[PDB]
Amino acid sequence: ASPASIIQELASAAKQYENNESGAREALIAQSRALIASLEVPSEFIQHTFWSQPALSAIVRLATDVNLFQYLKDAQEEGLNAEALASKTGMDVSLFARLARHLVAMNVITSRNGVFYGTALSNGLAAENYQQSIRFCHDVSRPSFGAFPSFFKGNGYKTPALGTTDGPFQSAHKVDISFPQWLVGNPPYLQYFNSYMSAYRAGKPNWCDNGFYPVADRLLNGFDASVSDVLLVDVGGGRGHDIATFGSQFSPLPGRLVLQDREQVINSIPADESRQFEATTHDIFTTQPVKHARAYYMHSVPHGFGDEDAVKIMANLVPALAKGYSRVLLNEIVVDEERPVMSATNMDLIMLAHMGAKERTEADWRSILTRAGLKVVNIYSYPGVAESLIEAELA
Amino acid sequence: SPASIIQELASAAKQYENNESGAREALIAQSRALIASLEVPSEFIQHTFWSQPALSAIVRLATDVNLFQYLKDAQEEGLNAEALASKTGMDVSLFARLARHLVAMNVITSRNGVFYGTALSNGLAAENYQQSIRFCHDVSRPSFGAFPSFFKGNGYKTPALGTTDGPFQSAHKVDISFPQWLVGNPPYLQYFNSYMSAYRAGKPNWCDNGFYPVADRLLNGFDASVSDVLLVDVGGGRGHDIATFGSQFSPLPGRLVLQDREQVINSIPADESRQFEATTHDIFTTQPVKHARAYYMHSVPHGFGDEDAVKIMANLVPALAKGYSRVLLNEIVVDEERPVMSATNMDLIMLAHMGAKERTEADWRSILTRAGLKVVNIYSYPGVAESLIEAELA
Ligand SMILES: Nc1ncnc2c1ncn2[C@@H]1O[C@H](CSCC[C@H](N)C(=O)O)[C@@H](O)[C@H]1O
Ligand SMILES: Nc1ncnc2c1ncn2[C@@H]1O[C@H](CSCC[C@H](N)C(=O)O)[C@@H](O)[C@H]1O
Ligand SMILES: C/C(=C\Cc1c(O)c(C)c2c(c1O)C(=O)OC2)CCC(=O)O
Ligand SMILES: C/C(=C\Cc1c(O)c(C)c2c(c1O)C(=O)OC2)CCC(=O)O
Repeated sequence: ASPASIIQELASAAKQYENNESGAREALIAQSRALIASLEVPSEFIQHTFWSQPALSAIVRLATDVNLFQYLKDAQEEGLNAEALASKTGMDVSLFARLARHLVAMNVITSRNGVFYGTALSNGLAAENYQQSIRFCHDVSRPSFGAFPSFFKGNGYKTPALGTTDGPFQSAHKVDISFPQWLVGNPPYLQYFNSYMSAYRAGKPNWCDNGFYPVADRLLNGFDASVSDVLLVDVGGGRGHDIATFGSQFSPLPGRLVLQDREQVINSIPADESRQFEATTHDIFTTQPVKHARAYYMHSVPHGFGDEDAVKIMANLVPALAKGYSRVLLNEIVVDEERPVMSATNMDLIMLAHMGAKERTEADWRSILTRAGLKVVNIYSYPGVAESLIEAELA
Repeated sequence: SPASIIQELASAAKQYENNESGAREALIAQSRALIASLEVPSEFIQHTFWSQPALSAIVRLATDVNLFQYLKDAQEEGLNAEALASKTGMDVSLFARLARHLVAMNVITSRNGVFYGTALSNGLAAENYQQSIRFCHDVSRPSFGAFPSFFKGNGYKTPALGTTDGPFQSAHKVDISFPQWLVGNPPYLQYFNSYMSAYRAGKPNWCDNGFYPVADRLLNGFDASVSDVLLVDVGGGRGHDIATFGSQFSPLPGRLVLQDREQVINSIPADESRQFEATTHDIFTTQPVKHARAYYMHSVPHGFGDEDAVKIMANLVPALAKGYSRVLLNEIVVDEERPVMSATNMDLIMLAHMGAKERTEADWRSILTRAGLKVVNIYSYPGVAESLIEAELA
């Protein structure tokens, strides 16, 4: 498509965004990027891909070491000049200004008259779960992507056969062990990974938001405490950000919210008597011990595993399901291979870089669920959201 | 506000359809400001730390399996995943997953299971861009990745000497300078020399119409009895910059002389249709070509510290003819009040390779005055990184 027709689509996406139409914000972002690629000459692509973005990753990472975004957030509308920020961060004034000006040029912070100002983006990155996300992404993920050309050249350009132990993660970090086992051995990145899961898709519609999955008519209507006093199980729910979101959307809750994850994750959950869920340890490769609950939910869990493991994860739910009663809710990307979206390719390559795994199409997922003993009732999606919601039941 | 940027984008769009200077670049910048006004922090994290590191890695891998060349030859027929996996020697599934990110990142296009090369991908199939990609992912990328750890360990100090105490040395585990690391790590010297023909390719040159007035300042008043040399390109690489000049102002009234390192000069194809003399010259020694009409440098002293940049320019001074010899310095002039990507890009490229920096107008004036030169005028062009600084004997 020519720039002229992208300019038209961009203006068409604009109106839809002003009219608050769902997904239009992401479509405005998409039309903006297509314009840039339609206008850039090859030398500008090279500078942006290989200079701006690597320097941007490095400076954003460095900012978490010197409290930069926290300082700019605190300054609110007054801002700080390079002399005041260098003093607070303990940095050479000239080095700071050169790194800060790239953040300006990269649209992360702003600057008027030698004063630097925080933005909505940088004030958000000042929160501690984004700070650890940044560290994880530059310290753990970046070496793995950088190893892609030499690793796949060294392995004959093959998909990782075993997955978890023969992927580019092992080669970049020089270990024989899997990504989950590496986290146990390399503090503080397990803490960084666990905080990072409350951030990697935050600020986007949840599966349980209006116009996505119908929680009230499918789960709440027909809830039967005489079958089980448990409303929802989040299997692999991390520190509980998703199940807590659910609790505040649908209170007063008629049944229990049960969180299951690894022992180390569960213990890292700070005590809180306003918390609406129970934090319990459970191995997803063991049979589900919470029986006949109304809903079993999974978000970004089996997409990190091979076919055999993912069928194991799903089939471990089967003994717990009450026929006609228990829903299985799978919150995962559904790849539409005829229409590659960046949100799908992003997570796909992140799976390859960490778990040696991939994102699945609708046909792939149905194969997984059929062999597990389940079958799809409906699939739900939302404009602009990466994940789908797959409702399944006993086959 | 997003709505503000949306209106501003449409304004620059109409100026772009009118073919105005720098409008194409302003449309790109307006589009980037729109993305930043709309993206939530998680979207920025995914694009910065997932999309972009994966994109660089796939584009680098593509230079190992002839991807962009296969898609270029395909032209309008295209190639599906099975056809390209066979041609590249790759697993069909691995290839398809890597190519769909290139599609999602707008580098190639996909329709009904067929992949198509683009103007961008076809150009990247050319060997100087192929070697540019390899240099950037192999040499430049590890230096950037070391910025947090290196500056944390050195106390967040600007490198004190420049070329041997910077992130490049720490990232590549050597105690020698970047140029010497190239001498001892083939073929990255050859990759660097080809890269110097691509890093700013396709953007208007200093000599283009509306940029520097070459004919008025250089051709008019050219005097063979003072010297028969029209322009010396000092540090001009393999001569791409000086070849462009000769083809814009031919029939040339005087000689063109290229100057660079012996290793650069001896790698230039011998060519009868060549319009310039390829000669070896150390920029840290006195300029041996006397009284030429124009002495020109492009992206040369910006790689060096203040003391050495003064020397580089001052070595031109004993050769200049007062009232006749121009000094034309084609370098970025940083506007610290208006930080643009073109300057901050190359500034940190200097830090990551040379331990140096780009300079403001006041910075350059100090170097030229210490070298014994005075600025005549500074020329700039909308959307171009570098300025053209004309100077002369003080
Ligand atoms: N064998 C296992 N037993 C229990 N939890 C596991 C597990 N293997 C992986 N997990 C958990 O599954 C999660 C995958 S990351 C997804 C986290 C969360 N559902 C979110 O969407 O943000 C991690 O928290 C990880 O700790
Ligand atoms: N001491 C020296 N003597 C001669 N050339 C030198 C030199 N030190 C650096 N150079 C040259 O300066 C060049 C800087 S890269 C700039 C190349 C070209 N002017 C362009 O803009 O495309 C390199 O080609 C390098 O070989
Ligand atoms: C499935 C799994 C990890 C896979 C996984 C994710 O799910 C998500 C959301 C993310 C990453 C990742 O590698 C990542 O790099 O960015 C986000 C288990 C990990 C463990 O058990 O430690
Ligand atoms: C001045 C100099 C190198 C500085 C320099 C450049 O000018 C340009 C344009 C570039 C780089 C660079 O490091 C780079 O990494 O990407 C483009 C001399 C090098 C030598 O003598 O080998």
